[PDB]
Amino acid sequence: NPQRPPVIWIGAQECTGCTESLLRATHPTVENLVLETISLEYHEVLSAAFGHQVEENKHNALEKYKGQYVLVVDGSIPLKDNGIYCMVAGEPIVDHIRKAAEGAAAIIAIGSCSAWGGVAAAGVNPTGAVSLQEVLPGKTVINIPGCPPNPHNFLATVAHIITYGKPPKLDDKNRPTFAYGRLIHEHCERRPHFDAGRFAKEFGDEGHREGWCLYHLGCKGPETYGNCSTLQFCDVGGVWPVAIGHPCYGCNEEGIGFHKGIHQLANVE
Amino acid sequence: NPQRPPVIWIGAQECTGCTESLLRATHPTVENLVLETISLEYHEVLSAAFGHQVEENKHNALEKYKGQYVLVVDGSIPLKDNGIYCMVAGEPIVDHIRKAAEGAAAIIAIGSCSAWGGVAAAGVNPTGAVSLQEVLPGKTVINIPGCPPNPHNFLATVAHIITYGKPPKLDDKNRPTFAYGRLIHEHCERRPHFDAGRFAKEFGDEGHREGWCLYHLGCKGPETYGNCSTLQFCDVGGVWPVAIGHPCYGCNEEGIGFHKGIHQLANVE
Amino acid sequence: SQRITIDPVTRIEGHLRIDCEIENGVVSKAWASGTMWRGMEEIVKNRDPRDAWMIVQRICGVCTTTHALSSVRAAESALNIDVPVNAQYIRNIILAAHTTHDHIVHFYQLSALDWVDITSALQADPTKASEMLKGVSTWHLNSPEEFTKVQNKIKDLVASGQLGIFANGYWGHPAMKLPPEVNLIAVAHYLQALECQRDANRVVALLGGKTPHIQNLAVGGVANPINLDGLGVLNLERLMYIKSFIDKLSDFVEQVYKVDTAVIAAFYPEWLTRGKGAVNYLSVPEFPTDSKNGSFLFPGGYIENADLSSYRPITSHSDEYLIKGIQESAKHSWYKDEAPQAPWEGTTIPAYDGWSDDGKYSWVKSPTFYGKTVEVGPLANMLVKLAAGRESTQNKLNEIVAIYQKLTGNTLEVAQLHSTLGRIIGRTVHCCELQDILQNQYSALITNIGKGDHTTFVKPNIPATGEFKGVGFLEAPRGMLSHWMVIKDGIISNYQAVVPSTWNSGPRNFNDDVGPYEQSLVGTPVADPNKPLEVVRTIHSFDPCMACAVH
Amino acid sequence: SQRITIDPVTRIEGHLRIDCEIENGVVSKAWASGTMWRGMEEIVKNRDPRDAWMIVQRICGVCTTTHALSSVRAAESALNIDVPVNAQYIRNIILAAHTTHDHIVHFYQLSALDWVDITSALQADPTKASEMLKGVSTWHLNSPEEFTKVQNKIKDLVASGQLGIFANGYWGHPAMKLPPEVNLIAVAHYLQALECQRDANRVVALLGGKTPHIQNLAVGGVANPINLDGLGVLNLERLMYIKSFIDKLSDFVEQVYKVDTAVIAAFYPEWLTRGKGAVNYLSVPEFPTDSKNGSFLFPGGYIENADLSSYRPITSHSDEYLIKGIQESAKHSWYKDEAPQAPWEGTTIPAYDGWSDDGKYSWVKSPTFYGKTVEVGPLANMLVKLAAGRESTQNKLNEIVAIYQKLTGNTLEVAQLHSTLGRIIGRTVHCCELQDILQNQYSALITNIGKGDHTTFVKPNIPATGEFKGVGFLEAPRGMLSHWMVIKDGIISNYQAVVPSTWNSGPRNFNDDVGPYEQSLVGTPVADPNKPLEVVRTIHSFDPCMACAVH
Ligand code: SF4
Ligand code: SF4
Ligand code: SF4
Ligand code: SF4
Ligand code: FCO
Ligand code: FCO
Ligand code: F3S
Ligand code: F3S
Ligand SMILES: [Mg+2]
Ligand SMILES: [Mg+2]
Ligand SMILES: [Mg+2]
Ligand SMILES: [Mg+2]
Ligand SMILES: [Mg+2]
Ligand code: NI
Ligand code: NI
Repeated sequence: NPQRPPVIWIGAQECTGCTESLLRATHPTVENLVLETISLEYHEVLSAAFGHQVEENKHNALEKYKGQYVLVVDGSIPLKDNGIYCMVAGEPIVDHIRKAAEGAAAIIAIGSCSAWGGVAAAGVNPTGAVSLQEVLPGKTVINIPGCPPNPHNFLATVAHIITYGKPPKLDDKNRPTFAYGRLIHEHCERRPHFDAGRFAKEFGDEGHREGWCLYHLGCKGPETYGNCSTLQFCDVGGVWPVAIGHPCYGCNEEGIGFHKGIHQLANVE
Repeated sequence: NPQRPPVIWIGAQECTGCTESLLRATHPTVENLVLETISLEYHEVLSAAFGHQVEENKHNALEKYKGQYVLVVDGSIPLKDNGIYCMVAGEPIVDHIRKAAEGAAAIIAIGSCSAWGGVAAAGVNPTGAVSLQEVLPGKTVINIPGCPPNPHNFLATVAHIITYGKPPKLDDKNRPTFAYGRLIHEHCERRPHFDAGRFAKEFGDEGHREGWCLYHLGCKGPETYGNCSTLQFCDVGGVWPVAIGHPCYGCNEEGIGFHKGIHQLANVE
Repeated sequence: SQRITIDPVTRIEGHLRIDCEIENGVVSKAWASGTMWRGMEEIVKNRDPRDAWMIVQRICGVCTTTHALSSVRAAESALNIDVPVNAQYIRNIILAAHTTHDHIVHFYQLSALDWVDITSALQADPTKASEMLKGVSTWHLNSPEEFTKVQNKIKDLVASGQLGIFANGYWGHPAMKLPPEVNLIAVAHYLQALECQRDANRVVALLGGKTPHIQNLAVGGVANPINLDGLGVLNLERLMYIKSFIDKLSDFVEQVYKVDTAVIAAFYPEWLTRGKGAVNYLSVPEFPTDSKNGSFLFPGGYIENADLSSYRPITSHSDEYLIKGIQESAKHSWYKDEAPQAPWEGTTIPAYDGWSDDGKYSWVKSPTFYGKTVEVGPLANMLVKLAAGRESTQNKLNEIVAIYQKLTGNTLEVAQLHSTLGRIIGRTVHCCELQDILQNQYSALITNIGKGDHTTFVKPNIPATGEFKGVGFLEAPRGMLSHWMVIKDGIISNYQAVVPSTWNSGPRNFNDDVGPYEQSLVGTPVADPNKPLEVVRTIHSFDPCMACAVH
Repeated sequence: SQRITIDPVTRIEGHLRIDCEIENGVVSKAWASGTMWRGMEEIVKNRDPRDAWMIVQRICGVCTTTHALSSVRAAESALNIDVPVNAQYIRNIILAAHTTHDHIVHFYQLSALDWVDITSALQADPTKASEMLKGVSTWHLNSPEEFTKVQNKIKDLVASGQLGIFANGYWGHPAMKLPPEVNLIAVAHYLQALECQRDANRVVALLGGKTPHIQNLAVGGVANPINLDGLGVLNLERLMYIKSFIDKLSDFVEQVYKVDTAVIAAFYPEWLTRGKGAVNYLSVPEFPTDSKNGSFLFPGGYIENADLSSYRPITSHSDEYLIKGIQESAKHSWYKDEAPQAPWEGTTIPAYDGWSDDGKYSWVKSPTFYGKTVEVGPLANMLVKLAAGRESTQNKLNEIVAIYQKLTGNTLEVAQLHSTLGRIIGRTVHCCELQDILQNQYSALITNIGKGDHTTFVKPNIPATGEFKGVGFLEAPRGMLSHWMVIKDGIISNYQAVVPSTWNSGPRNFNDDVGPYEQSLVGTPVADPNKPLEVVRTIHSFDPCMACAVH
């Protein structure tokens, strides 16, 4: 019955989808994550304590595990109007995040919102939402983008920190290479169809119903880094957007997802 | 508690791997197959009865379900020396098969051995092994090749018969198009690497360790029809030979698997 | 009085603050506050109508699928598109399987620790615990051996000194009433629930392309390519795999979640007599099955002043009485325009000026239906079905009541459903009835494909001039959802989401009337004002989602 | 007096005929016959040594993996290749996980219906059945509710009139001795076993690329690319997935299969006094862990005349004493050359001439070790480990014996293990100890990758001239396996497989001595010569595989 590595999870402008990804995980399952792999010292979605009790839990953990915990943040951080678009216990979330970051052993931005602003920072950006990295300029933030990522993109990052004592290898956006090191289109099983000019033109057409390439439906695989075509989702086999019949939207990738229209064509290298 | 569709399974020169594929299935699991989906009226690997009692079961079922049962055969059928290379209850297996075929509603060759002779008919073919279609020239045999196939290539064929009352659509080798309608190389996720000239040259080399194309290791994907890259195996996600690091050997395809060396290069169309 | 704040309220989705005035240990007045805003309505504006669903689905990842489906329905409403029946079956299976996961997680992972004391579970006799369930459940994982294994996992966690999500919980609070044995039962079921919800989401994933955040919709139908004989598309093998997961849900739902709902009610009978949030209730019909966006499997309607006998049925998502009644006010919200607005003419102009008890105190708007406050969600949904005389709903409620009667000797009347426990019961009934929805729609899909209909998508045209309006309704896990889209010159000129937690959590309205959360808390006893578990019990019964409420 | 034939023997792999003379109600003499041949040794001849393993793996799909591993080890022997340690860890994990699946399916799907009466299970009291296992097992799926569900599935099958694989079983036979309750326990476990074996094969699949028939080996190591940071290769996420399945096997193995083994022994104690096949036993060491094809986790050895105290250890797969002892004869087999042949000089020339009691009656060859008949497989394996004083094996056997003691008040001595039930026990012990092999080798692999070793493959060279002889040993589920390869002028000039079921099932030998199956049956009581269940009980204990025996 050894001690487990501590984790503090703070949600900013988050839809909760990134936490929810954990409920689909199988290696580890969320119950084994929290009972065996880590000690989840703060997570407002699951914690028994509320209010003043859960704020006491955070302070006690920040002290007990100073220099030792992994800080995880989902959601963007809104800077407009002095932080008031996300207030918890009467204070701007950016202040909670900066405080928790001071004592962190490692810091992870789970999801596109915390990794690069994501949907919440799109369009006119009503709240001046920014990334975790932007609010922590002095820290190396590990970015695990996707909306939400496959949960094991996160869990295997945490396991590498635990098991081998350092972060996994990262690209120049501080994304783990095992998950984000290649364009989806450079490892997509519909590339033969692309190459042959075999394209779906509309959902339900004959090419679509033969599993042909979705480029002409707006697939963003050519300009999105990720592992969606290989790792896929939910561990049942065969399940990712393109395999189900819908183009990649680029949700991993800044300037693609939530910026380009679904049916807008990608640039191809 | 309704009546279930009867199935007669006869093994010829089989290794039992085609039956064993069922023990990996999930939709249905083998227990749900035999309790809910079908009535498995004869299968020597699982039947309680042996000897005289099991031959009683076979004769009873052939009479009771004349015109109604699905006949399944795994293994090749040896014709050399008048059938004596496979003798069950003192008689050549070819005779047992021909008798059962007389009253079958549908006939399925599961695995490369029954579909086209497979490994048992390779090389000098010591036993004069042939396919099920060869011993049943006046019958339509549905071929489900692979060594062994994904069990759902078989199970969804049987389900189509039960649910919609006819076989699934078949190609010109009587293989179901949902599983065998396309070359593996025409739906392979490593096609981008093939296209870019990014190739593993030896197991363990840098290209291999980045998941590059296995053409130069002998991948037979370019000349093998199958669903190995999409449906894959075991329903865990991401598991087929190429994904694990080894070329396709062409085990589905006559003249490829068991004929060409592992490292012999495929012709590309 | 004494003034307390609960901030953050945990075991919800999103960011909630609840304040209460307490007089002599009884809540006299409450404030609900959504404390985070993104402006998702403004973010989606000025785009192609086809793009909205991918963007607004990100309003929430707990109730994933819901905003995606409401958004396409809204565009289809505006454009006058009839969705192919195969697309409806697929949408329906996704929503029902999603909602199964959602409700299970709400009862166990979000709510159970309001009612369940893990310290007490360590004192339980696992054999006595198993014996308590004889003749009450046929679940196969209620053995003393299962319960001992669970007990040992808790023991090990407590012994580690790293309690994590369980640290500083309300163990030994005077409002914790379960015996040790029932606490252990509930913890065992909490862990088992995680497998059931995982199977529910495998259904969702196989049609949606993943979850969270499905990716198989379109304005005009779905992106799934139906071809029984096609490689790499939605063929019979894939459908069989979907069915394998559908079939795994029922036993836990019926023999565990349904049973635990009755068991909790049996030990907490005072919670049948508090937590009434409203006297008016609204639900929309759901699960369309024809070729013209109707023929719903579940009925909708409007109940006024708790009178089921005179309710108004709603059978169409184009019902003009429903559409015309809905308004929202920002009088007590941090937006500029305060008068009630119909959503097609809605604005969302931020005007944060800090907290005031009598002024603005929330990012949630205040919805009304013809000027009245209304509760939405599973209580509304159940009551409307009962008012409709839906036998399936009556029968399911009766099964919960029969277990409760066996444990207590007492029945439950409809009057007692207007309560914290009634709301929880409504949610369980919903989860149970959804399993028949799944069987029904899977069978419908297989049958329809068998007839030769493989159609899934009708390609829209969007006029490049003119101005036109649509609304997409959906009966979400937390209640009636509506997305309101105005298209002008081919692009979105207004987008307004009126979300179920908006109805329930919204602050005092234009007439200073009190909405369901705030109303529900009046009368709540608070044994310990530092640890107001009783407040959180009632709030959690509404299944708050504040990303949803505020967007 | 009379002569019977059992043909086909079912609930084995492949095609077996057993004949017996019965005198005074007891088997006096038996014949074992493999009735199918393919010529796999001839099919692989004249090919590149590197191709053999993919071809000869198809000797058997029940013991998939084994012939693939033996084949690469044989080529590596001939070529003098030292396999990378990471490749050893991967090969080991595969073999251990495969064998877990294999043994579970043998005990349940292949063997239990010799000892278990499904008709009698319908008469069981599920509560009494569950109560019987208190203090015998901690398994979490032994509740009355589980057992009732199982009983109802049996009920429904029988009621349908379509018994399928259960039709015309030996229900009510006088040699069926379990009480109704224990029948029902066994059938519940039969179904539960299928989940555990599926999990075991998920381990195999993630390293092998599929199962049946793995595709990750090479002469020189494995094809898995180790790269913790690589997309699409064997990275930390994939390793974590493997581990999640390894961890799911132990509870069923320890709390169900191990316990059931003791339960069957307790109800059938006379089966500890019959079914002795040999007085000599052979196993090879297995699971190498060094960089030089050695340092095995499991020991091997040779026992002569049942004397454990003077056994000869075997610690190397290059042991010349082991190599030089092995020969095969075809005097009573359907091949032309009859004198004992060392496998490097073996021929396989078919010479079918029909059945003769005193002549040729099988496609199985007759192996000897220095001229003696030998039993291989789990009984050999266990006895060798006991002779080696392996504490893990002692301890695991003792656990089984302690359950037997609690149930019967009697103990078990090593003398009683030379029996049908002893053989079964050896298999169970093996399966149990393999779970520690899996944990050990997973950890070893993680640790080694962490030290910066990602090597998996050493490319071979094969001289174009010269003659090179290699042998690959493997301790397979059914016993010692050996593949014998001769390379001449760059290609395979001879290939001979000597397979564990060859040892056990082979017919009378050059000196007309009787092999294990045939020996084991002498003395078998047969109550009903038309339904010789007792014969099949002893034959099943050896876990026959006739595609293996004959190839
Ligand atoms: S990344 Fe996507 S799923 Fe995660 S918080 Fe942002 S919107 Fe939600
Ligand atoms: S465009 Fe999309 S579907 Fe087509 S090959 Fe590229 S990533 Fe695959
Ligand atoms: S096809 Fe392959 S797995 Fe099936 S019987 Fe033939 S050799 Fe065995
Ligand atoms: S050669 Fe093989 S690995 Fe390469 S793209 Fe073709 S099928 Fe895929
Ligand atoms: N259910 C749900 Fe989410 C909320 N409130 C929406 O719609
Ligand atoms: N185990 C196994 Fe198969 C046999 N006999 C081999 O080797
Ligand atoms: S939309 Fe996102 S989930 Fe993958 S397929 Fe494209 S990066
Ligand atoms: S060897 Fe066979 S299993 Fe598929 S990957 Fe190639 S056809
Ligand atoms: Mg690393
Ligand atoms: Mg068809
Ligand atoms: Mg709104
Ligand atoms: Mg080298
Ligand atoms: Mg041989
Ligand atoms: Ni929500
Ligand atoms: Ni075998």
